[PDB]
Amino acid sequence: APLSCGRNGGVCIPIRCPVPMRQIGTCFGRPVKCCRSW
Repeated sequence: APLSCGRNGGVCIPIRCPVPMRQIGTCFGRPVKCCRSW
C-alpha cells in the first residue's frame, strides 16, 4: 500500500534506515521503509 507506516506508527524514510534509528515496517512497498527509535 502507499504511504504505509500508519499501523506501525513511524516515519517513511526512503533509501535505508539512518542509524541509530531502527526500521519498524515499510513504506510505498520496498522503496521507502518505516523508521522509529522505539
